[PDB]
Amino acid sequence: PSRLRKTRKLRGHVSHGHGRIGKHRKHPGGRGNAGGMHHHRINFDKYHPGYFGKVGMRHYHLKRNQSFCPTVNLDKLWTLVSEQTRVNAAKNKTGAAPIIDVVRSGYYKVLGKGKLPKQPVIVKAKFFSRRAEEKIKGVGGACVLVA
Amino acid sequence: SAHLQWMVVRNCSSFLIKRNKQTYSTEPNNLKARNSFRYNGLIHRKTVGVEPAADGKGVVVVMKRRSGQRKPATSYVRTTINKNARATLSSIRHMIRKNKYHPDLRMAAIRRASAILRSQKPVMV
Amino acid sequence: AALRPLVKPKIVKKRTKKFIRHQSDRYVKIKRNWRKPRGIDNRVRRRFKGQILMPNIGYGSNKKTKHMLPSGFRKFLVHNVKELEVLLMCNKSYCAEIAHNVSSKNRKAIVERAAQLAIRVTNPNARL
Amino acid sequence: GVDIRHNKDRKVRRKEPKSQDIYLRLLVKLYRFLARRTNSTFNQVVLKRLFMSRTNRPPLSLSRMIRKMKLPGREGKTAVVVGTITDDVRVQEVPKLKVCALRVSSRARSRILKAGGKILTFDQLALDSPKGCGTVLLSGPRKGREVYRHFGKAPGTPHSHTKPYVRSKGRKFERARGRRASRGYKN
Amino acid sequence: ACARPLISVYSEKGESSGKNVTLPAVFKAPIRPDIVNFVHTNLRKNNRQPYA
Amino acid sequence: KTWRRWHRRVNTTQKRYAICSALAASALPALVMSKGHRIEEVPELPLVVEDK
Amino acid sequence: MKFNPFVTSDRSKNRKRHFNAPSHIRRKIMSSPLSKELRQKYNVRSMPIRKDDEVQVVRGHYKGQQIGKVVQVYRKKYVIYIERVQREKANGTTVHVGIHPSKVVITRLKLDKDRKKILERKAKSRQVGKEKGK
Amino acid sequence: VIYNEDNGIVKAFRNIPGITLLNVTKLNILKLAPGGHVGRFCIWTESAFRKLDDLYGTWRKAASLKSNYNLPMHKMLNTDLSRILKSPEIQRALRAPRKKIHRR
RNA sequence: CCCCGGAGCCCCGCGGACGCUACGCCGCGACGAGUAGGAGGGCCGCUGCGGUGAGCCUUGAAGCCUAGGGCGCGGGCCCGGG
RNA sequence: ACCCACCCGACCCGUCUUGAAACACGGACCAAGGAGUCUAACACGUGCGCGAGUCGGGGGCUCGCACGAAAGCCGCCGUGG
RNA sequence: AGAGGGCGUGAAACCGUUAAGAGGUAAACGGGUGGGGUCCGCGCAGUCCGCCCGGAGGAUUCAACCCGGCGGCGGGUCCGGCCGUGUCGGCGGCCCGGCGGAUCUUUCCCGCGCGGGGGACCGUCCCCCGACCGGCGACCGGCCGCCGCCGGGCGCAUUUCCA
Ligand SMILES: [Mg+2]
Ligand SMILES: [Mg+2]
Ligand SMILES: [Mg+2]
Ligand SMILES: [Mg+2]
Ligand SMILES: [Mg+2]
Ligand SMILES: [Mg+2]
Ligand SMILES: [Mg+2]
Ligand SMILES: [Mg+2]
Ligand SMILES: [Mg+2]
Ligand SMILES: [Mg+2]
Ligand SMILES: [Mg+2]
Ligand SMILES: [Mg+2]
Ligand SMILES: [Mg+2]
Ligand SMILES: [Mg+2]
Ligand SMILES: [Mg+2]
Ligand SMILES: [Mg+2]
Ligand SMILES: [Mg+2]
Ligand SMILES: [Mg+2]
Ligand SMILES: [Mg+2]
Ligand SMILES: [Mg+2]
Ligand SMILES: [Mg+2]
Ligand SMILES: [Mg+2]
Repeated sequence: PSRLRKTRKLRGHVSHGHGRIGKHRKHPGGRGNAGGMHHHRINFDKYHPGYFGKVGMRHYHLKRNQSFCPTVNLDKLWTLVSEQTRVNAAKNKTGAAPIIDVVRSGYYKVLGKGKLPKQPVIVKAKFFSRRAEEKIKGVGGACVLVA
Repeated sequence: SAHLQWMVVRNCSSFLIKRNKQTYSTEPNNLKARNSFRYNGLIHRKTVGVEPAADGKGVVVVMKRRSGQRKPATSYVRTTINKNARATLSSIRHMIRKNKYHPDLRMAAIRRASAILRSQKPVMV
Repeated sequence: AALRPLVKPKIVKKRTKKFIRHQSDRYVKIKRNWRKPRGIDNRVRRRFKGQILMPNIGYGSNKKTKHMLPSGFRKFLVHNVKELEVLLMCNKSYCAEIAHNVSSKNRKAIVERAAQLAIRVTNPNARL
Repeated sequence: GVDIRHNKDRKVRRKEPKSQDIYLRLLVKLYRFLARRTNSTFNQVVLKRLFMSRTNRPPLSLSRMIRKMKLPGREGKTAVVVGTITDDVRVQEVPKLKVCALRVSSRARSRILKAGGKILTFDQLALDSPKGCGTVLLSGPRKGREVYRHFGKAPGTPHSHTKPYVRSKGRKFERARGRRASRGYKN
Repeated sequence: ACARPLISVYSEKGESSGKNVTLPAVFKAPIRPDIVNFVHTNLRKNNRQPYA
Repeated sequence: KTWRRWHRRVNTTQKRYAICSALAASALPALVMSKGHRIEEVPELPLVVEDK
Repeated sequence: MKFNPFVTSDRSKNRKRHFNAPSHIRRKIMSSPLSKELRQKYNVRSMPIRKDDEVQVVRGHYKGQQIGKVVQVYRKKYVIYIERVQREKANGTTVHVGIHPSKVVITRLKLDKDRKKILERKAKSRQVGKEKGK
Repeated sequence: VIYNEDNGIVKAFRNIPGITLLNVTKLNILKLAPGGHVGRFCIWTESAFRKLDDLYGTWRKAASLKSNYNLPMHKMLNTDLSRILKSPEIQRALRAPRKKIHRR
């Protein structure tokens, strides 16, 4: 809507909201990101630290297929499995201990953030965190690897 | 309900009329013709309307029935008063008074009724 | 006799002349419609002595007498006969105004219907 | 001539909601009347928080609602939130609740109605308690948005923990001169 | 759930017969003309041919 | 230019919400007369007719 | 409405196809309705007009009940010249005032074999259409 | 006019000026609310008025023809605020007004 | 030691506008300069589109002129004559 | 509101400027055209829907396209952001 | 042709003529007035009326009050029935209902350890009478109170119109 833009309220105003002394010239300070080390140095220091320089090694043919490792926490662990599986828990005089296949749900590594409810599980994942394994063995579960 | 459809109707109704600083409303059963929440007959559960008769003599009074919503054919009932005009004002006053039928429209309907009474006579020489 | 309004206040007006535009006396392309001076050195803009005056908010008429005719009514532009019953409950304070594009065939019907409904028309004797 | 500094003569607070939504305007009308008639401050706070914007009424989470309502003393109490009630999937048990809100999501609504609680609206809350008795007025995390992580003290500055506006994070987009002691200076 | 009345089914000449269907909750869905105007004026731009 | 952003896509839930509000205000004859439809002899405003 | 996407239905394009039509299409555009007796006798709604057809003038300043023979059909200006539909100039000479054939009804046709087979084809098409509508 | 199946209703309400035909599963916002104004006079059929419940459902039932869609919820249920404010449960707690106009 | 379908009152806890487009109406108090600039309201103006006015019109549309009647602080607008 | 008469005031508009009526610049007069737009990336604020989810991109199924190159839908309702 | 072969309407700048006014501080402008003109609104007095009441002139009917019919509002012990929500009862529909499940069973069947259809289980949507709380504006049929309309009895101290 050009009906509601600013160029309608500036009809009659001479400098069109861009100043009388210093006019709206074409490119007063260069085009784009001009002047990195010079005359924009204070801006590039107090608003973009680390912008200049080399750091770290170079991995030439990188692909995300090798480094794809999606992570799930123990705080959201019963969310991947339907609710009647944990309704039918702490019953049957057995220690039922359901299996939560994490790779089936779409994650590889199980991390150890959050509180886990007191129910034994069999967590099948490709990778585990040590804190996650400590929480699972403290509840009374079992960490099973899978490839 | 009523306030909901008033919030809808209050600015984008077909009977609304701006043009030179007064906002009126031209629907039937809107006596005093205001675009107000008191004077709107389409929305409310109880509705008093005052109109001139089709024959030219008398005043028809329109009462909303309450017996059915979603049914505009049987939503209103029309009566015709053609009497000696004091009984007309008294009859419409008793309609809006004794039936407890929304007494805010009472004196304004008396105004519109007696203005139609002065309308249905020879006006000049 | 004519149609009298409900109340007849004394309409006071703070200024009855037109705010003409600067140098419209000098130039023909400069119309009489007001444009605010926006120059760095303008006599009218910085309000020197004895010039044209700028329209401020202080010239505002009273809210009881704003948009009021000298007869005591307020205009309402009316196109047809169905728009005359709009002013049926407002005839003591508002008056009908027949539009320019309305033909002379139904203008007589509008005038006689407003005469029946006791509504003042500011231009009944126009076309005939 | 009088020397009033006219910079702060106009208070910039909200008088009406900027939205044009008619249900919210009817709730605004009802709490306008309750604010300028009832002597309670609950209706004024509810009206002031119905005035606010969507980024100014934050979504309140179900586990924080359970946390703030299992405080001692507030048994038989209702929880009035002037924003939205969102479900947390990482809470297991949920007690009986009495939640008043503008909008509750479908999963949180199903969880409360399965636990056996009651979910009222604001007109039902005004019919239940017009002065606001038996209420606890809650609000979600105001600084919880990602937009507040970029505010405050500027980056490229010592003792500052501000996230800079980076189009894509990684190794070579930052963490160089300005962040390394080896490349000139760090902060 | 809100109240749902019982709407009759008319024949080919008026004269409502004995068939009566309960009113859906679609007719009791809430009214927001700001959303209706938003969706209308944004879907109305889609059958609009370019000019240059 | 031809590459102006001519077209607007709305959320599917917003389009369904607006069409449910339109179906809900297809009832309520105070909203139908304020649209401008002459209604004065319509026997029932959710006008449901036969399958013939 | 029209559903065929090959039919024009455009303002300037239909005005172009009207005012730049060739002569055999101008003959079909300049068709005139028949009288009620001829419609009852032939079951033909309208026909293109010929050099020597008999014409009553239906609308215009020259409206009347006089059956006038066509002088000649002038298809450039989309007009016809009739015998008694004329007018005196300043110099006393009479010039036939043209009438558009849409304001023209035929009372008698000038029948030849081509017109007979055209009317038989149109009556057969009306019979097929009435049988399809029946 | 809202039709369910095509058996001649689209051919019938076709040259009558003003009538827009809509299928039940193919309802159009631009024809159910033309010009942005929400109300519209609609003529339903029996197999359309019964199929609306199979399109959108009630609040306690899914759409049953769509995959994942429930009906929306009201921000406020009882919108009759006149009845709400004249109910005794609020006016018992309301105070006395101050409507004496104290002029200068 | 009685009810106000009426004690009859400067107040009617019995329903409760003439005053209520609640985005409305009303009552006090203070203030009112302005370039560059910023924000808000336009029932100020142009063009085209979706709705709407059972809108206007050869018994005269748009445009144009006006020593006429006016309204709005103003942008401009409504009539009268040709 | 048209013209004339009197009293007081009253230097020609825009711009560069600390300063313009300037012996600073542009400018006979009038009619029409005429200068902050469009795409993308963002940032903040606001309006709406859903909510630890959200979005359907792209594609496919329905109507032969008057209205349409619209709309509706998807074990693709999530490959992917 | 007040459309006359570059002709639809025909503005401004500019020019001619007529009428009016003025003229030695270039012309022009703002504020305040005064005078002269072109038109507008009255007016052979415009005192404009809108109510209530009193009096002298007229007058058709009806109101006051009853009878018959129709329509409407409000409602009780909730009168009887549908309808409708919150709980309880038959877990009754569950097979004389579909769907979904990362709950079991290959005690089963079919196409060859798999897929579908069966069998239980859970969640989501329904049937019958009875009670309570809000009978809830989602509807009727009787009963009572009130209001309006039509046709008669209502002859004139009542009733209403012109001056
Ligand atoms: Mg400025
Ligand atoms: Mg400049
Ligand atoms: Mg600027
Ligand atoms: Mg600059
Ligand atoms: Mg200066
Ligand atoms: Mg200041
Ligand atoms: Mg300030
Ligand atoms: Mg310079
Ligand atoms: Mg400067
Ligand atoms: Mg200098
Ligand atoms: Mg200067
Ligand atoms: Mg000098
Ligand atoms: Mg220079
Ligand atoms: Mg020069
Ligand atoms: Mg121009
Ligand atoms: Mg920025
Ligand atoms: Mg935002
Ligand atoms: Mg990315
Ligand atoms: Mg001409
Ligand atoms: Mg032409
Ligand atoms: Mg022409
Ligand atoms: Mg010419």
